[PDB]
Amino acid sequence: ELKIFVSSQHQPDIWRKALDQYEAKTPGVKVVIETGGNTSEMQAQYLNTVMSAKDSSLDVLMLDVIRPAQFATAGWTSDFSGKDLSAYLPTYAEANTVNGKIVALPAFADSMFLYYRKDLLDKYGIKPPTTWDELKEASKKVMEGEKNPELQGLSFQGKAIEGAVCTFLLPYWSEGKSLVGKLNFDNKAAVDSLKLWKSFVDDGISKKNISEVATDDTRKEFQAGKVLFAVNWSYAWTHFQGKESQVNDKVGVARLPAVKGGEQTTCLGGWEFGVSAYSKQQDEAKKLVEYLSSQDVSKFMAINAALLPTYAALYKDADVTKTIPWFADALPVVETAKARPVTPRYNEVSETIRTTVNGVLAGVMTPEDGAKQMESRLRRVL
Ligand SMILES: CO[C@H]1O[C@H](CS(=O)(=O)O)[C@@H](O)[C@H](O)[C@H]1O
Repeated sequence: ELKIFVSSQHQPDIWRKALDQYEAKTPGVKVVIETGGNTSEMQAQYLNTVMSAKDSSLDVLMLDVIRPAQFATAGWTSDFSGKDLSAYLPTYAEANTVNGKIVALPAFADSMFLYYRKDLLDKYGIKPPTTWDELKEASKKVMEGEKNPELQGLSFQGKAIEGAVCTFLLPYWSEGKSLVGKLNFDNKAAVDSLKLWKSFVDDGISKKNISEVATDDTRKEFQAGKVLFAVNWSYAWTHFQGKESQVNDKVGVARLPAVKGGEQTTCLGGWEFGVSAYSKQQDEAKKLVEYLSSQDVSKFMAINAALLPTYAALYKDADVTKTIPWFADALPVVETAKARPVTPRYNEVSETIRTTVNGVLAGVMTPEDGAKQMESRLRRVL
C-alpha cells in the first residue's frame, strides 16, 4: 500500500494515470498520491519536518534537483545500490549522485524558457527577443499598440519561493559569472540581476506587485491572455494548449534573452524519485520508482504533461515532437542549463536569495543593499 509525495503543481492527475498502468500489471500493490505545496521550498519545509521525525507514512518522494545533497547527508533516502544512471542525461546522473551513492532516480527534466504570444509579436512584426533590452522594446511597442490595460509585458517569479532563486541567477549566469568548491560572489553581476528585475517594474513592463507572483501565477495569467512574455518551465505548455486556455495555438517558446553582451543561459530544474529511509515497503517502493523512472513513463509524461524527458532519445521521439514540436530543440538547452549550488544547506542558500529578490522587488531594500546582504548571508553558508 504505497504513498507517493507529488506537488499539486506536477500534474498528479497525469501521474495517477501512470500509477493506474502500474497497478493494472502489479497485483496486490496500490499507490495513493499525497499532494504537497505548489512551490519547491514549501514542499521542502514540509518534508524536513516528517523526515526529521522519522515518519514512516511516505514511501516515495518526488524531490527537486536541488535536494539530493541534503537528503543524502541527512540519511533520509534509501540508495539505489549498484544502480547505473548512464541511461539518463549526464546532468541528472550528476545531480542524483552524492559521494558515489545513487540517491534517487530522475523523474523529469526541466529548464526555464521564454514563452511569448506569437500572435502579438507577429501582429507587430517583432522577432523573439535575444536580449532583455530587445524584450523591453518589444513590450513597450505591443503594450502601446494593444491599449489593453490587463496586458503585462513580462511575468517572472518575484515571490519569496524557490523560483525566485532561479530569477536571481538568470542574468548573473548570462553575464558569464558563477556562484561557486568556494563562493565566488560577483557584486557587479548580482546588482545587475536585482537592478534588471526591478527595471521591469519601474518601466511598467511588469506589473507593480510582481513580488507576489509565483510560478503558477505566471502560468495562470499568461494562459488567460494577460501576458506578452513569460519566464516559466516546460509544464506550462500543456496548460496553454488545454481546454481552459485563452492562448491555444498562440504560444511560442524561445531561449531566455541574454543581458547586454551575454549568453542565452538558463536555470536547470527537474525532479527525481527518492525512497524514504523510513519506508516499511523499501522493496515495493524501489520497484515503483524503477517503473516511474523508465523510458516509457518518461515518454508518457512528456506527451501528457509537457514534462521534459530524462532520456536524450525522447526529445526527438516522433510521438513526443508531434505533440510538442519545441521539445525537438530543447535537449541542448537542458544539457547546458546552469545548476543552482549543490549543498546540504541548500534550504539556507534558497532562503537568502529568494528573500533578497522579493525584498528588492517589494521596495524594502535597493538592489545594491540586497546584493550586499546576500553575499554576507551566502558567505556564512558556503
Ligand atoms: C516546478 O518545477 C520547476 O520550478 C521549480 C521552482 S518553484 O516553482 O517550485 O518555485 C524549480 O525549483 C524546479 O527545479 C523546476 O523544475
